[PDB]
Amino acid sequence: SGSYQHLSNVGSRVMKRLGNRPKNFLPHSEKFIKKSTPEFMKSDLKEVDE
Amino acid sequence: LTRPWKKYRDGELFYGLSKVGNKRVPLTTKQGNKTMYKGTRASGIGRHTKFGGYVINWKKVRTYV
Amino acid sequence: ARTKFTKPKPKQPVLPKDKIRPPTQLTHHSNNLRITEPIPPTTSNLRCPDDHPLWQFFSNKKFIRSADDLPPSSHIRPWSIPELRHKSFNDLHSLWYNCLREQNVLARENHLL
Amino acid sequence: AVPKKKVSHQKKRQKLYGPGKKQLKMIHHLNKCPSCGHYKRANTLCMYCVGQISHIWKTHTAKEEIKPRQEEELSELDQRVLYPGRRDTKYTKDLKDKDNYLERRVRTLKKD
Amino acid sequence: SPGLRWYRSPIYPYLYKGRPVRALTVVRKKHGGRNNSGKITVRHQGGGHRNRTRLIDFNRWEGGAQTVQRIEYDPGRSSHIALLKHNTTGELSYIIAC
Amino acid sequence: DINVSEKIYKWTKAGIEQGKEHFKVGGNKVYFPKARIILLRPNAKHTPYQAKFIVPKSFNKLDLRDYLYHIYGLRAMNITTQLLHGKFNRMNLQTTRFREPQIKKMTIEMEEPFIWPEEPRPDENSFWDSTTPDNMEKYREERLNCLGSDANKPGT
Amino acid sequence: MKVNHSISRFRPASWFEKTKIIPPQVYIFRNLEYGQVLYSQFPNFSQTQVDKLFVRPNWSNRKPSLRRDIWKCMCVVNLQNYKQSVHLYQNLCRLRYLRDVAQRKESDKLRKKDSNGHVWYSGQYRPTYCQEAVADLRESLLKVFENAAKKPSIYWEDPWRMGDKDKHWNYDVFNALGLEHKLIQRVGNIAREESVILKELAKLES
Amino acid sequence: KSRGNTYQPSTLKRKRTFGFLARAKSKQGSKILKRRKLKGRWFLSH
RNA sequence: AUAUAUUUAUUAAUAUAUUAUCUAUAUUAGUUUAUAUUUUAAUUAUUAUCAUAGUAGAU
RNA sequence: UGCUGACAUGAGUAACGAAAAAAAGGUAUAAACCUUUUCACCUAAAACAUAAGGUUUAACUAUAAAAGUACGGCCCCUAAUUAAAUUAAAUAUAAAUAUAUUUAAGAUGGGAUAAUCUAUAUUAAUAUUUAUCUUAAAAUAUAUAAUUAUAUUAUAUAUUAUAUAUUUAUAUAAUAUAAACUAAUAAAGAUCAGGAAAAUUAAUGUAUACCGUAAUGUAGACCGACUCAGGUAUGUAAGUAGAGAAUAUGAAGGUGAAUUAGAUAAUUAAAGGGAAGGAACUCGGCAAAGAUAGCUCAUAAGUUAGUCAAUAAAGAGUAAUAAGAACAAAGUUGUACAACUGUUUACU
Repeated sequence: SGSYQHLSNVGSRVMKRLGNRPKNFLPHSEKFIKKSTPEFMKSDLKEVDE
Repeated sequence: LTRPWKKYRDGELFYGLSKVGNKRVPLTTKQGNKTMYKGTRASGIGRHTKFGGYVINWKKVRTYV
Repeated sequence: ARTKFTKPKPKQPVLPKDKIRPPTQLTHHSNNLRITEPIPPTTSNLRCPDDHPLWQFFSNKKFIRSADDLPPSSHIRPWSIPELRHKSFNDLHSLWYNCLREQNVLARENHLL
Repeated sequence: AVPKKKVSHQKKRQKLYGPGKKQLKMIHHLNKCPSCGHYKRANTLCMYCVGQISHIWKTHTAKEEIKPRQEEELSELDQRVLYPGRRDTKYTKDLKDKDNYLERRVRTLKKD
Repeated sequence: SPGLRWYRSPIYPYLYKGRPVRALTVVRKKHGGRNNSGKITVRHQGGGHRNRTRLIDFNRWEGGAQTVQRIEYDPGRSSHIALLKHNTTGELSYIIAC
Repeated sequence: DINVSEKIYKWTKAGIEQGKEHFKVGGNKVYFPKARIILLRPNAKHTPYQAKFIVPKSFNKLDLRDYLYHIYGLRAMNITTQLLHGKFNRMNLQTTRFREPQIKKMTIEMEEPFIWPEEPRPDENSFWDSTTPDNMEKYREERLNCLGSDANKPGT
Repeated sequence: MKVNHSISRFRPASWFEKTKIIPPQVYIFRNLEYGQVLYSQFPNFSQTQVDKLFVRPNWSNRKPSLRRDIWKCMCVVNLQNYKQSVHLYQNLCRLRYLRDVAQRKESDKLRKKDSNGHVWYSGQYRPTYCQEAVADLRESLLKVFENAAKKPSIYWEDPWRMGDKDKHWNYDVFNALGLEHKLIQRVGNIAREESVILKELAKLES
Repeated sequence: KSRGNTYQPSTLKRKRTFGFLARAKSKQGSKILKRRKLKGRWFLSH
């Protein structure tokens, strides 16, 4: 990675916005995630919230 | 060429992805003038001298017991 | 500007042989000097101690704890507040510092990862 | 200076493709290479055979690589201590993957 | 230069050719026409040399006879100052000169 | 009697001899410190007698030295401080840009040397094996940035 | 006013004998920024010394900053006589000149190169220059003793900085002399109270 | 005389004129800040 | 001066090959030049580039 | 000339934004990247240090190391100046607020000690500009209780010998280069009269905070919508030449570029040369052309007396005789109008 993001909480508002995506645009969010993941990784079941 | 794999003129920058961006974002220690001093909550330790030096006040220095 | 008409300047005024002082330094560097290859510093001269306090940031002198080297999640539990409540101050302080040490070890490793 | 009308499909196509000047020509002037029995241009050397010969020359006429003694006789640990690793930049990484952007020469078909 | 042709000035050789006493001088802040408002109120007034104002007594209360140590040039007043030193008190003060 | 730097040196020597602090201990007693430090690998520019840490951004040089003494038992003789710059980053060009964190890194000089343990092989350790995550990243890049007929193009 | 200090000129043996600020010795200084080395007749130095050494600077071997923090003492080498120390210092300067200007290609060939044919670096720190200085020091000393009581000695910053006590540093001449490879005592801030330490060392051998 | 380069950055000046604290200190600036907050602005000042 | 060869006895010498023509210190701050000092630190043939095709006469 | 989106046409057209390239190898992959070698361009710079600015652009994540002396900030103090501050009733005012005074802020400025290294703390008392001339003096020839002679002329350093203290200490005399340039000095010319503001010893301390630190900065890393011939602060800035930072070159350094390869029709730009003419051109000698030292002499009419005119023009000597770098140097007179030096429509 070469990140350094993990030693801080920078751009907090932006992270919150990204993290707490609206639920009606959840298919939009996950469509690209599904595409990204290989077949052996991806699961059919819905990733429910905590 | 700036980068040999890009022979032709794509709209790619000399460095980074976008020149533009939100200018209104808090200053850091690196930015500003020579006179601009931000500080990092590290040294309310001693006292600044009349001449520009510094004198540590050890009763106000953090030990980790 | 320099021109067809420009006569050359006179030579600088040299000081006579008798008047000139002898220089303070006479004998200079050796002419025999030779460019030898560099001599790269070696670990053999070091005697890094087996109980150097910086080993305390590692765990069993491992660059990284493997999955087997780590404590498993089922075997490990954090402290209960009630359990902590009947511990002495000094003991609690010691526990805290052990925790902090463990975090440091993990933090080093986590960062690397 | 400026086009008076939208140029039609017909008129742009007859302009572009109608004249023989503008068209591509068949490369009739291929022939067999004598060194390897493959297609090559007429009055031209075979790029495979000359490439092979160039490679041979390189392998024979090779200036020896300079390996300094002191670095050749370092211990592994000592070498690691002295010259540690580093994260390469994105640009550097891109430069390193040469097969992404560098074209190796293709072999021609065998002549009949 | 065609500009020294009509530069006629007065010569006063008795006039002092040194700096004024520094204790009797205070800096002459320039407002340059503008007033508190910040808007040119007196038009045609601009910037010139860094002059100092010399506190020249106008009341001349004091009392007694004083010796004129010297007569200088005050950048402001068209008049000439005078470093009157109190013959007895021992003190320097300026006064518009006659 | 003697100059200031010499006096300081003498004091430091005395503290070393004692096995007490080689430095004047402060009065602001922190019993339960929450600060962690990340021991870094050594750069080419450093010796075996140096060690560098990522520390808190509000960590003092003196504070660090105190921490090293009392928590760990190590005595840092000289300490330098390198507060890094925070370069701008953004998740994508649709998002707002912001700086990555300014991170404080303090080198120390110590009287005994130290060299890290050698990093493990790919087969040995599970975690320290960059092939998998890098491959995954590459695959993600391929799939998101695949547009038209590069869908048919075989995977790397 | 008095413009010149002890450092302001090159000082020969006679001058040292007259003064006796320090014993017969030469100081060597690492550059923490770039890895470059700086020789000097005194425990301090000025821009003049830097100018003298760094005469032909390029991107690889940039003329270093004179900022006091990045300079740190690599090695303090003591000798049997002031004249001998002066001669050693001259030899080092000569070697540096040869490496930079006269016999530069040979020096370059000798160095470690990375991929893309540059002298190996990490940042702008190049670890070859230090190594060369150690090798050059060894050479100069050897020459001095060929040209040629107190046993001479080389107080090191760090014992690691030796290439190897077997492969190098075991010439017959050095052995005959009694060249003791000591190290500076690190019972204090080595960087900050460096000058004090150097003074203490100087006092010790007198 | 070529135009276009009317912006001539200088961090100090920017912070004096358009910085948060300058806005806060003036009544007018405080009103602006409030207005921006009401709108929903992420970045109220330089 | 290094590396061969070699008269010769390591080393002189003989021969070619390569490599080199520096450098260091005075002369009251700095710089440059000049001369002494230091050192092996060389004095003619013939080129080349630049100077608007360097400029000029031809062509 | 409806709006949003998509996609056409012009069109595979114009263009690829001052430019020097070659080869060999990395690498049987390279016009475009790296390395080596040759050539070239910049060099009072396309160099080396920097300021400001900025998507960290860096020789990068294992990252830009500071008690202080050619480190800055921070800090102490102020300028211009600012301020929901300040002062039965500070004054004034539809409200806002404004003013005056205090007070706190405000660097572009001021600010202790220091390589024979240096110590800031607490406490007790008590400088506009500008010059460095003359003259005089010391000195080498003359000549040798002369006249000339031309240079020397305040500072900084090592050496030698002393001398005083006992091998430091400091004084003392002794020798010792041209040109710059610099710092502390002194004495000194003019009118345009030249900032602010922050004790002393003595005693006792002083376990040394934080922050900038990369690279980029006459630019592909800031401002200009672009890797934009624009804009962008400072010191350096080989030598050889010269009055000079002019002009030539250019040691070292740093470059040779997001277009190449051919081709060089008409045609356009940017140059060079041109027979016989010689302004016939033309609105108009627009443009181009034209320089018989640049030094030293010598320099009219007129006139406000200011070599203003004037760098006069011509002419002269030093150089040159067929000619044989660049760069400064471009005639004279009448008239209208405006005295002048200046200002103005940033983009007719």
